[PDB]
Amino acid sequence: MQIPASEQETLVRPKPLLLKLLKSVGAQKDTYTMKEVLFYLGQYIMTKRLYDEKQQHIVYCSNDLLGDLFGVPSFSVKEHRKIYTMIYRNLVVV
Repeated sequence: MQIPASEQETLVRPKPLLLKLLKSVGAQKDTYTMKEVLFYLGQYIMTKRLYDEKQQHIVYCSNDLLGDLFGVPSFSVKEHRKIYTMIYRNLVVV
């Protein structure tokens, strides 16, 4: 999957669990862009050290609310379509 640059500007309203996670890294607001959603989720992952780089580029989230958000115990960061789908289940396009 290749995500076009224009999609970074897509306006979305997070559902409550995603909003909860976003508020731990960014300002709460009514609407976000997908650029913001991806950056903030990435920042959440990095700050909490959920990304294991050397364990086959895997994010581990079984002990974290991120796992509740996505409904998986872990995922490969290379699985872009799976990730993007999991994120989109937790928001509404404006």
